[PDB]
Amino acid sequence: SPGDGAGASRQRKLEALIRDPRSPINVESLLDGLNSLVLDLDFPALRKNKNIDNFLNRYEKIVKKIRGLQMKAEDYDVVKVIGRGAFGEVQLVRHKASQKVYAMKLLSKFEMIKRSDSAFFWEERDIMAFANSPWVVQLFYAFQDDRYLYMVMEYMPGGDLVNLMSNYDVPEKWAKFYTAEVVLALDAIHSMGLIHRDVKPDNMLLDKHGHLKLADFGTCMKMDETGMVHCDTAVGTPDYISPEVLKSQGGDGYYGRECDWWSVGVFLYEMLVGDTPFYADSLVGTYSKIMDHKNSLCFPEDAEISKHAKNLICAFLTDREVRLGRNGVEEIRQHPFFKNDQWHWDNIRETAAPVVPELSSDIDSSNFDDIEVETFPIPKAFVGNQLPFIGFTYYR
Ligand SMILES: Cc1[nH]ncc1-c1cc2nc(CN3CCCC3)[nH]c(=O)c2s1
Repeated sequence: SPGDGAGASRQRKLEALIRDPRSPINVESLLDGLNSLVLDLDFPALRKNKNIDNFLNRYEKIVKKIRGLQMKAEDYDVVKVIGRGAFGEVQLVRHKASQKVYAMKLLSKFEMIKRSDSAFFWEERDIMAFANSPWVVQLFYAFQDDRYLYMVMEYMPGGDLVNLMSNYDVPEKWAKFYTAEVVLALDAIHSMGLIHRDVKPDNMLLDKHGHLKLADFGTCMKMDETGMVHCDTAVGTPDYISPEVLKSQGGDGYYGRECDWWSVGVFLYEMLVGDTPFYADSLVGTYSKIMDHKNSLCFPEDAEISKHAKNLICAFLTDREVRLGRNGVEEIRQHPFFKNDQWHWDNIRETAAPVVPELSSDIDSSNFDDIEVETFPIPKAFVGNQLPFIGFTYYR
């Protein structure tokens, strides 16, 4: 009992689209689509529409069954909360079936909608899923329920560079290492056509062996064909943010990847001096000092810093037009600050890190400080609060 052939040449084009993992219409995305449509229609008021009631009668049963079968939060044991953003918490979890340990980031759907900002998490997902770089925290799974986005990542038990800097006086030998690793990480992000915009020590995590990976790509943007972005997109606390990005908040200015090299300058200063170069008691105080960097930047005479370290910091902390890294990473790598006997640029990540964490087990979270509501209103009309999250689901 065979079919008469037609729509075979479409079935091949479609199976190709569906099987591409970086395609908007893979199978997980089409399932997200049906799940989201049911969540946004199943309210008592909307169901007085016959079209909606008929559709939900036909699909609500099979959609609850599917939700049972696909990856969910209940599949993980929460060992401990190791971070709490405004977005949601980061949890040290163990997958029940495999007994493997991960970090799981929760993003509140309600918080992203309520504060008009529900598109930043796409680049985070895509960088961590597809970077395939030793310098980028790896995404294994992304899934969602009606309340949360979940991202399951490799656990980084070394903690962040904030925690390191507050536990050690960092000598130049160490500062060389971490600065070099940050420069290679950012070069990897830039090579994928992205600028970070808010590089800080909180975004720099250490792995089991004490080597650096970038996490938190919430602020990342694709460069256009010219290597620039022309936007006014909002950033948070200004301590590590470049003048050109701070100015762009006032309305569309232009910046490129050299804004990330500014941040390396601030980082290197903080490591060697013990405070950020434009620290003030208020946000507006820090903003003011950053815009006035030509005057406001000065090293304490009591900090005592090599000629080469001071030269590199000052080469980063200038206007974008003349900033070190404007002409590519090559001129950064050949800066004399990075001359050393311990590592080369080609092999740094397989040399001994300055701080190798002492871990007792696979759930040791001693390099993280301790840590111990909210909904969508029931709509009267279709508003599609689940529509922005169609295509988030991803399985390695
Ligand atoms: C993948 C991983 N393994 N072990 C820990 C982590 C992460 C920790 C974390 N923490 C934050 C919080 N933000 C940092 C800058 C402002 C708040 N954000 C993230 O994406 C991750 S990933």
